[PDB]
Amino acid sequence: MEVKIEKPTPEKLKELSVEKWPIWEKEVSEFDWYYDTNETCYILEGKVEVTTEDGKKYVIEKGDLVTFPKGLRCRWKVLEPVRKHYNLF
Repeated sequence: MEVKIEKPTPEKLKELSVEKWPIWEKEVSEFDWYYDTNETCYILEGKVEVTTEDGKKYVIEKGDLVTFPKGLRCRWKVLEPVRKHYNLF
């Protein structure tokens, strides 16, 4: 697995300028996640607790980007209004 948890700082965000990337708005719902491409997303406002079938867990809240491998299948669940940017290949 290649899932990393990091919160880009104003310095790193400059090059990671998510402002140019689309935006997603979501309420504290619950969604099933199935990967299909080396994608990258950045949190801008929200709380999500990810639990993979393999037995892993990715907690990303406010300004946090994580990587995922093609095929990754895990359940997503927002705790508070979620706003994140995208970066898919």
